[PDB]
Amino acid sequence: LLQAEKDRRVLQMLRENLEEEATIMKDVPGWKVGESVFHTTRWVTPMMGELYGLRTGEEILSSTYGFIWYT
Amino acid sequence: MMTYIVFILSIIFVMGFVGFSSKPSPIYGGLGLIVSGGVGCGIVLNFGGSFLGLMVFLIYLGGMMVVFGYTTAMATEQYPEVWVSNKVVLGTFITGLLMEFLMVYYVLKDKEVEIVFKFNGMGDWVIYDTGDSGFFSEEAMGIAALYSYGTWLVIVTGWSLLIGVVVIMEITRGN
Amino acid sequence: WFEVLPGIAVMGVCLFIPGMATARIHRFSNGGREKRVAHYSYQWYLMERDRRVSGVNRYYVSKGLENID
Amino acid sequence: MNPIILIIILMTVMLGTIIVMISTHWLLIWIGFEMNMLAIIPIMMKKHNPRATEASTKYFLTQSTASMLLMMAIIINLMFSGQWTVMKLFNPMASMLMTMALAMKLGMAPFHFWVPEVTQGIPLSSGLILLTWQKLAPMSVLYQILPSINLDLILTLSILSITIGGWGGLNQTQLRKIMAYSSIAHMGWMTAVLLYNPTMTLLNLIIYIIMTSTMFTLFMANSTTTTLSLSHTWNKAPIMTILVLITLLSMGGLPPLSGFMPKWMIIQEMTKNDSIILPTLMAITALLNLYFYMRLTYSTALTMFPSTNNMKMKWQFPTTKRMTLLPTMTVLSTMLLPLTPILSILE
Amino acid sequence: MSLVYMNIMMAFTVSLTGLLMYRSHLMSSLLCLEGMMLSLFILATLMILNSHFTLASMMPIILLVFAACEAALGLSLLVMVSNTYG
Amino acid sequence: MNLMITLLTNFTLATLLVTIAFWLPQLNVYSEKTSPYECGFDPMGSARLPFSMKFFLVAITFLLFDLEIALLLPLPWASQTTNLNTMLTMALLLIFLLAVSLAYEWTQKGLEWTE
Amino acid sequence: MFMINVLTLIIPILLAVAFLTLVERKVLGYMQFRKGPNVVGPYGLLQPIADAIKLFIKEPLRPATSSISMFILAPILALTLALTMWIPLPMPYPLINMNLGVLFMLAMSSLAVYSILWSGWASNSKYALIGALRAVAQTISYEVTLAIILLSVLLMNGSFTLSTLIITQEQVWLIFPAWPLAMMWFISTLAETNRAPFDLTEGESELVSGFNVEYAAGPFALFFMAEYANIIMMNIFTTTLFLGAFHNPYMPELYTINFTIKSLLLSITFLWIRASYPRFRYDQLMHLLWKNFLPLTLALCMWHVSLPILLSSIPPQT
Amino acid sequence: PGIVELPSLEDLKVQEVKVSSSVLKAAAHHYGAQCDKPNKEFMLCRWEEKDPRRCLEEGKLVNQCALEFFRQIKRHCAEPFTEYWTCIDYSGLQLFRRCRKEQAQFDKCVLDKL
Amino acid sequence: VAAFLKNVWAKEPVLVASFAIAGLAVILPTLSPYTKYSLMINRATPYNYPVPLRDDGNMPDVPSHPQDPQGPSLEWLKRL
Amino acid sequence: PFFDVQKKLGVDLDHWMTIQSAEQPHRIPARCHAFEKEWIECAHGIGSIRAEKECKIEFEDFRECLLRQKTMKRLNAIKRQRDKLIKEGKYTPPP
Ligand SMILES: CCCCCCCCCCCCCCCCCC(=O)OC[C@H](COP(=O)(O)OCCN)OC(=O)CCCCCCCCCCCCCCCCC
Repeated sequence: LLQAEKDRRVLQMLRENLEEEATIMKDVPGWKVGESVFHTTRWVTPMMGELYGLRTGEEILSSTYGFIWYT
Repeated sequence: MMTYIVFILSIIFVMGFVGFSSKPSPIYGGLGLIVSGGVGCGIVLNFGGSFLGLMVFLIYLGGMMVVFGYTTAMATEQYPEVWVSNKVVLGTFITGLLMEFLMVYYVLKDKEVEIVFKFNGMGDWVIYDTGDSGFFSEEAMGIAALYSYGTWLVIVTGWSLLIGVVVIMEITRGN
Repeated sequence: WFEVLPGIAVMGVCLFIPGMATARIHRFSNGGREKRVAHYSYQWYLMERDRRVSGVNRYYVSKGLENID
Repeated sequence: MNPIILIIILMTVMLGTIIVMISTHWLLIWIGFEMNMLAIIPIMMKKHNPRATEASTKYFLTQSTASMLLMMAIIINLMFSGQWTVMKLFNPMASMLMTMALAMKLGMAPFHFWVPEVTQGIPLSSGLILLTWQKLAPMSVLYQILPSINLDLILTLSILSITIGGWGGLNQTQLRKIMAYSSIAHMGWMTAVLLYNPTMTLLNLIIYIIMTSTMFTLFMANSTTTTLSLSHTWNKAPIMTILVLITLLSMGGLPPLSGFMPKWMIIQEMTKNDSIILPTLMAITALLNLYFYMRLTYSTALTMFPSTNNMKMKWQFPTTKRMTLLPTMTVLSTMLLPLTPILSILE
Repeated sequence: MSLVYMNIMMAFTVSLTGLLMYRSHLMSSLLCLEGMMLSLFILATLMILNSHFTLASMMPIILLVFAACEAALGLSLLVMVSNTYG
Repeated sequence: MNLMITLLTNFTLATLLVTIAFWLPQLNVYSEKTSPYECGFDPMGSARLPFSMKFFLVAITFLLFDLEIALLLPLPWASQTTNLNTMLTMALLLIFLLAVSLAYEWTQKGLEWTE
Repeated sequence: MFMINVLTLIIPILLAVAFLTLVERKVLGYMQFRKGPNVVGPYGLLQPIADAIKLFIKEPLRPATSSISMFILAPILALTLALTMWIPLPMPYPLINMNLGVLFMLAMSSLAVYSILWSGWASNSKYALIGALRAVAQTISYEVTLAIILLSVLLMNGSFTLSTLIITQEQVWLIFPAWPLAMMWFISTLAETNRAPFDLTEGESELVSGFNVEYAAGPFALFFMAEYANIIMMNIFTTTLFLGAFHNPYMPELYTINFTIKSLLLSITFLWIRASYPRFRYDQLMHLLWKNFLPLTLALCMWHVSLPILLSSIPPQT
Repeated sequence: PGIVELPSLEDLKVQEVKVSSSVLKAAAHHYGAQCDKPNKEFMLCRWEEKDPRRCLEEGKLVNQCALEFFRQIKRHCAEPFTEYWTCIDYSGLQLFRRCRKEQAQFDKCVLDKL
Repeated sequence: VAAFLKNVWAKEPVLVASFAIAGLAVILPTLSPYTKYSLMINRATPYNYPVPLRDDGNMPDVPSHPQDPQGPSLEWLKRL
Repeated sequence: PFFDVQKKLGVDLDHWMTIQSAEQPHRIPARCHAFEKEWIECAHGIGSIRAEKECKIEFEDFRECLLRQKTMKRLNAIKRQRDKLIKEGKYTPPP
């Protein structure tokens, strides 16, 4: 249960990143649509930098540095 | 809500050595190190290095620096213990490493690096852990693997230590 | 003979205050019940899950079986 | 000292170097260096005079910090695409710091500053064990990591070793120092060829070990720290001296003697590749070392002109001082040039 | 290579230049060496624990143990040098 | 961060209490300063010092025995694995090795403390 | 809310130090067959405030320090360590729950000696130097042994948590599974503090505490502070490690009470041991540790590495 | 170089299981008992093909199973389960050696009825 | 032997007893009957999710439904 | 002269801690594991002379896992447009 829930959450989050990126980066110097950067296209875990970003910066504190120094 | 604290601790850590390495006497040497090392606990811990950080907080801080300051205190006796000299190039390298360190934290836009050493890359964001593993340190279990898998490795270490004993006393002239 | 035992009593109040302090402050500030212990990443993950599903941002209110209804 | 403990130390030095050769992991090799230092500090200092203490220190600083720099390079390898193995380094920089590090481990041009000093400080046997045995580990590492070596560095360090280190020793009347600078020159060669055909590097390594072996062993036969001591032994007994001189010419690479063989093969596999100018630039300096050593060969003659040869020093009793394997290595470093089709046995 | 790596390297080289360019006090030399050694401990730790490569976590420990039994050797040679003169 | 606040406080109260302890005595009602203090001649307490190898050696053995101790420290994690044979073998081996160092140094002239 | 927790932790250990000094003077008094202080306040409860504000107010008194740095460093360090040592100690609840824990206390306890190196260093008196070096020597030598003991008695917990210790204690006090190692660790706790027998002294002796206890006035009320507070600690950490009570949740103050009682009684036993026995001469002390304690600790240790695998109970790391 | 494709937002947004870790722990023990026809299968799915976003459909399946599980415990045994997870939620690592009476009590309502 | 041990146990009981705890601590883990239990326990605690495999076209054992007994059974720990 | 005894006597010594893909204490995947698997799958039987040449693509893939130079630079490229569009409002979707 926790696994399915988690992975749905992260996929949702990454797609939201994709649409925001799509809105902001419309302009001439096109990198085109959101792409992997690897030469081989297959699933690779998110960086946790990719997921949490542009996020208001409050929950990157507790998510990235949160676990260390406990609650 | 700064959360650059890994980088602040990195910077103060550098500062310890920068302003540290000069001046003639070790008596402040101990201070400079122990400061920088405790900050090292800062770094390692802030990556979640908890045990390892505590080991540089036990062996190196306590064992090393205590034994150093013990010998220094025993070997040299300081009547004056003044402000001495030689710190000029240390502060001037705190300025050259202040606009050089501020050059690597300035040019950090996109990727920053140097033309002397290997490449670097830079920018303001930081990569870390996810993918929780239930009831694992990811570290201390590693050292449990030291005792399980580290057969040859603990052999060479321990042997090199016992040789440590016979060498040290042998040089202090038991005869 | 009894001279020392009042002093010992005062030492007893004096070392006994922080225990009741921290315990009651868990049982108050942290909700009705104890603070969670996050030592292992799994338990933290469950915490922040409770956090997200609380709607209060707090792991104090645990929701409950009927929250699905 | 105890006659056991020396066995329980030398055993650990042999062990350490064996680990540097055997292990496929970096951290191990780093440990092997650490053990060769830790256990090689007691061998030097065997007699308690202060010379061995200050000299053993100058060995300890530069040797240990060399080890640390090695660890730094290993770690930079970990940074760049990385795993712990023994194989081509994936960083050009890590390879740079590692060539410098292994350039301190064994004497090389910018880093050779300690070798003459420490070699004169410590006694004879420590002199043997310093200039031969500990010289096996770093080459055994370079043979491994050569694919990522930046050519320009090791070629440089080699030449500057030959020029500087070889050119040195001129005013030196001491022996241990001479053996040091010659060590740095043979270094310049062994490392010169290292990138082209390492077989020759191991060759000049082995021949070199035999050379310094008979040399120091003879210095144990006739206990001599100076050339004056050599002449005075010439009027005590001749044979040991002419062994010392002939082995010194073999240390100069004079054509009939066996020391000419590594130079000669190095010139083949050096010049079948493109550059012919650099080998000659080495052979010049090689002549320099030569006629220095042949100054040390006009140290002697018969119907001598006055050397002030003194007296008391005829003796009725032969010496029992035990020379371990002198003869086999004497003939083996004089007579070997009529061999070497045997070269390839080495690799 | 992030930033922290850059900075720790600069600490490393501060210690190293401090090693080579000051011969005055010997304890200071030996020290600077040891501080550099600490910096290596920090590097290997941060890296290994960054990549979650667990079986290799010894490199801080076993790298740190020779920070000592070698260093202790260092100080013993320091004492035996000092009692030559002073 | 929480324990870091505890360190910020606990460092304050140290600093504050120290400061109070310096102010009040030289904030006192009357402070008077006369007497000479002779650093002066070597035999006041002790004289000179010929620092002796014993104590230093105690620092040393404190190092080597530390190293072996911390090398032993992770064991409570390692006492449970799927290889028990090797575990017992090299834990008993390791601290046995510590005791070998001690036994050696206890056999030679080291320690013995009356010299 | 959190700083409330900090204050409630650290203020009562200071008050605990003052009234501790009171109980010390009294217990030694009657142990010596004579009443302790009655004439400061009723029954002696105003005695600490006397000692406190007076001993603060006596003027700084000597000498040129030669280091302004260390002189005002060492006291701050000694306190700060003595105050932060109390953090992990379990209580019903730790106030910082650390996974490692007990080896963190071990570690800071290892740092505590810089106050002795520096304190005794800045005297400018070449005798107080030597004294300090020696006190560092004995403190350090008993930092060797103690560590191994924790590294043994813990091995029945299965983890360092310092919380799970209270879980192991539920059925049987840890004093029973190993009494002897607990005995050696009690005497070890006497070591660092240098309570009698292990204390150095006045009259004719090394007089480390001669200038150490003399010098720095108010800051001597500090070294005073960290020493006694550190004592109360090691008593508490004994009470937690080698014994303990049952924790009934919903009513933690029960366990807090029982914990408190046993700890206080233990400290009482410190102060009356100090009354009881003479002092060891120095070498007989140091190589009394090297002679006998450390070997038997090695034996008991390896016997606790091999034991749990024998009986097939090896502890459950969570 | 290659451009990733991620499923439409509406490919997500399936269902909800909202409960605390505490209730989810013991209730988890029981459904892990009776459920796991779908979700083990799911685990050879995302384990065998591993590409989360490939198998998420079967994530919908497992979420379905757990959902209807909690539904049955809603309409079937309500109160005893409530007191049970509320006594297990006094937490301190939520120990199952703590509140036993309502473990046997809960399995007593369950077994006695369902 | 007997006199030697009586004398070393007369002089230095701490050291004799230390060697006793040592040696007995060495040998006893080999003999004692309970040894294997600890190993089988330690192996019986999963830290890592058991991951299923394709069933069809296999030799039947360790069956699907967790109640179906064919797999390993730690029941010996259930009552011990 | 690097010698191989440990393949001769048939004993593992350092082969366990050698690379990230080895069996872990309780198997936990390394961050970049799979790309180790493909880099060693590509470069296994070959001689590191032409492994340089032909395994380059997949190797660079592995590097881009480990160091994360390029992707980090990409996120940077996102904030660099975000910055100058704080002036010209793109507002925000998030809460
Ligand atoms: C001139 C001198 C100037 C300086 C003077 C200083 C005076 C005081 C010196 C003594 C005090 C040293 C204090 C060291 C604190 C170490 C804390 C630590 O290691 O905590 C361990 C803990 C492990 O957490 P864990 O339980 O694993 O996990 C929680 C749930 N996951 O870890 C955590 O929970 C994470 C905590 C991380 C917080 C950052 C730590 C920064 C430390 C900076 C130290 C600076 C001082 C250095 C020492 C100087 C000594 C002279």
